[PDB]
Amino acid sequence: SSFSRAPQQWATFARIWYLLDGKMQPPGKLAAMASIRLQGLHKPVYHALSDCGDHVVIM
Amino acid sequence: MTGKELFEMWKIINPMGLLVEELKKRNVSAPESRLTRQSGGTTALPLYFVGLYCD
Amino acid sequence: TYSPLPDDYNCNVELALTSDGRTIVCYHPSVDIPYEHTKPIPRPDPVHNNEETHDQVLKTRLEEKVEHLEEGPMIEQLSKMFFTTKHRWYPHGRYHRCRKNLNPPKDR
Amino acid sequence: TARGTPSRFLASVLHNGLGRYVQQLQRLSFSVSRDGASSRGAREFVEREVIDFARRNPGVVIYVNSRPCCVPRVVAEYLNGAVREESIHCKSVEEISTLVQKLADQSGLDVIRIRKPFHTDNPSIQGQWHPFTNKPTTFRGLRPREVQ
Amino acid sequence: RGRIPGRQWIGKHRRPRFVSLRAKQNMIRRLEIEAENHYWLSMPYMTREQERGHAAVRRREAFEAIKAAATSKFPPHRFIADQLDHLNVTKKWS
Amino acid sequence: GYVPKTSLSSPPWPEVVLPDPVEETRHHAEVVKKVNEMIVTGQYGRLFAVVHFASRQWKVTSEDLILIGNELDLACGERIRLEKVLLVGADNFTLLGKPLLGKDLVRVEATVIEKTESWPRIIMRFRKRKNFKKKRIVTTPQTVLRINSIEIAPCL
Amino acid sequence: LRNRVTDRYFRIQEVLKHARHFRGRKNRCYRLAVRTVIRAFVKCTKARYLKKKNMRTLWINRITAASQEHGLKYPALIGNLVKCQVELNRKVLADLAIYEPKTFKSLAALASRRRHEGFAAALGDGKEPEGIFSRVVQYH
Ligand SMILES: [Mg+2]
Repeated sequence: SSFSRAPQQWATFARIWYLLDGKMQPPGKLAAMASIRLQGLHKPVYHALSDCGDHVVIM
Repeated sequence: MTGKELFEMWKIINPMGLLVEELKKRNVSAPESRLTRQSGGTTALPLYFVGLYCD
Repeated sequence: TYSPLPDDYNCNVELALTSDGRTIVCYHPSVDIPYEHTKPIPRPDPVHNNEETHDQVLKTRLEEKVEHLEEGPMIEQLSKMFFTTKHRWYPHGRYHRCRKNLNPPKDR
Repeated sequence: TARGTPSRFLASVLHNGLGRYVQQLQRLSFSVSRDGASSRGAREFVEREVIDFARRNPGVVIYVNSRPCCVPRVVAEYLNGAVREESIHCKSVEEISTLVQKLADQSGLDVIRIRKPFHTDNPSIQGQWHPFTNKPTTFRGLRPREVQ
Repeated sequence: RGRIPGRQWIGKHRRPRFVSLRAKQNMIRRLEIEAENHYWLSMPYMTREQERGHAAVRRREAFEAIKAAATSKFPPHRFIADQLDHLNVTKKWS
Repeated sequence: GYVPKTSLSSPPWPEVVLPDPVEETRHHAEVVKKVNEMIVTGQYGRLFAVVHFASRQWKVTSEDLILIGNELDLACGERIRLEKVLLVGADNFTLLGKPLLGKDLVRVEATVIEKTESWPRIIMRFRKRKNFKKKRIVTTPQTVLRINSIEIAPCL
Repeated sequence: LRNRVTDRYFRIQEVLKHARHFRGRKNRCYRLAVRTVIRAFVKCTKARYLKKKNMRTLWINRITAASQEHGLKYPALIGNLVKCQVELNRKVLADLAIYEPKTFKSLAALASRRRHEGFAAALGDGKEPEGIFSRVVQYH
């Protein structure tokens, strides 16, 4: 690490873009993964005040 | 000195030049920067990761 | 052979139990990103300010980017820039403005 | 309530236990009455216990003013500048001894909501979490749906 | 649209409830604990004629202690020293 | 006992084959010799520890603070060996206890700084239409510890 | 008027100083500030149990996130970690998940290996070895 403070916090709280295919999937099983990664629940730095959301791109 | 990073006390200006001078002393050739991880180049809040490779 | 987790990301664990039996030992050196998993840095060198007559006309051209919008289109532009909605970029009253900490505590 | 009072983070004043421990109390200013029943416990405290208290922890300077007052007080001054004034009006000898001992123990920071009772100054060692921890790299760093 | 006539949990027409798997498994484990209690109560040790007076002395001593604590109830003592050291209220510097 | 391949013939999870226990015991001996040599030659730095103390568990490093909510009958300035260290860890190796590590491996030292009360915490009850209104103000005692050193020994 | 009350303003201030930060006429008038300060103190007293519950639910969410990064579910991690006799509570597990991810990968590898040992013990009833990262340490 050792990661000077503002680069470190930028690295921790950054946004990530995700791609998820459709093509013979049920919409609910796509919606579950999209809901988890839109809320940011897949991160251990999660908190509902922290706005730790990610982008989800479904094709 | 507890809880403070190094360059919060030294406050250098050009770290890459000091780094290539330091590697000039240690007989390691020259660090080339290669792009390692990135997440969103087109937006207004990117994130990059540059790693410095020596040989 | 058998490893309980994939050993390509973050770390490489070996789990060991002591001969006494009373303490579990985990050895985990970090794994680097090797050289062939990196693309080189793009080098943007865009230069189209040179016209042959003057030389400091390009320095004149350097400040040619200014725009004025009213509150509506500016809010729509910020909303499509940062992927939020419109309700952030409106102001607040005096009451909500003047009861906010300007000297907040600081851990670390 | 905690929204109605200020709050601070848990902190040492000048990194006490790291090097040498220093007594964070500077002064105790006593104001007791010669005549007057309200200062009877403090009168007996000045009789018997303030001499042993002054010998016990010598970093503190103790003053006894002996002033006509309807309410006796003790003013405790700390190293960081704070001033804590407490009234010893109609108390026992044991209560005043407990009060000056508790003033001798604590440090001069505010007694407000103390907000996350731990102060790691380098909390991570193996490296703090970022979303590219626990993620594998791919050959030449290609993104999904790439061509070359 | 799905309306039950008033106060769904009492009366003639009620909102129906159904038994989950949670409820059956909970009731089953409680029934197993109760069957084990039925077992361990089934073999006594002293057969009701050998216990006839085996604890009479301890019970009589316990009730005699209760009775002795009950009948020994009386005002507390009163002393000269308390009445005289109330005069310490107006102690000045001596 | 043969079933041809269908969707439900075999279990969906991949078949795991745990190793032979003799070679695994020799491998455990090799790894603990590696980690013991790393300790004895001094290849660590800024190790942390998880410590059980005053009914809580404190993820603790050197030079920090912990504040516990009870007196300790200890004058300030006195040093303390916090026992019950149930995880120690440097970079590149950790050691787990079962549940507690040995007393000879890890040794956590701690100094007491400050013995204070708390800010006044309000306790109030209320029941409507019953004329019920109680109120208390409670300041519990507190103690501040400062974790000086987390040493480690090669007895393993 | 024999002995009518003089220090009424200090009682009004004693109630109003906990209501300076309210909204509306509750920060000024005593008849309204009393009811809102009473409800505020009852909420402050009842909030401690909700604080402890919400903090443990937050720890459960963070541990579920980190373990699902490692391909493990939360019940598998907690159960098979307690079956190796390591008694780490949810607070230090979430703090290890955020700040020490190598130690969390070591713990997830331990929980997955004890899970696999339990599965092979279920197929074999033991016979021989009852695993390795089983065999609890016995205290007397
Ligand atoms: Mg109805």
